[PDB]
Amino acid sequence: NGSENNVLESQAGIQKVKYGNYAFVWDAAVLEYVAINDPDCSFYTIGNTVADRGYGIALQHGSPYRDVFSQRILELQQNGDMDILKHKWWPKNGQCDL
Amino acid sequence: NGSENNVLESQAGIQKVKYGNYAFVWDAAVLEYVAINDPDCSFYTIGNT
Repeated sequence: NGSENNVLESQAGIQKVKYGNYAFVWDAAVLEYVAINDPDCSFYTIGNTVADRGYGIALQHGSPYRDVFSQRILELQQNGDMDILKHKWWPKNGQCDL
Repeated sequence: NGSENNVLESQAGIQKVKYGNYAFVWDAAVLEYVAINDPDCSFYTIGNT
């Protein structure tokens, strides 16, 4: 019934993988936030072309400002400004080949 | 069903080639202009006749 192999926390997966014979399935952005910072460079990761989903801001149901933030987000992404702010936390000039 | 390798944008493809472990298939004249103009010139290219 799902109780056999699963875990309740990110640490319970990550450290069980680091110290046990296990693999943990999770959000790739989080796994890369682990793997870039891990001092051993011990982790590597594998993935698939996920589509049609993303992280987004939410507003009150029917809020009139819903378009303004969406437009500014589109501007920031299209300019690469959003990707420059992303590089603050997920740099591509990494030290470990993940 | 093509989900395991492909990408949605050529810019993501080219950067995945630069920093990842991948080979990107595209118009040879464009990839040659990139391979000339990359500031590190880290790329090389091949193509069919």
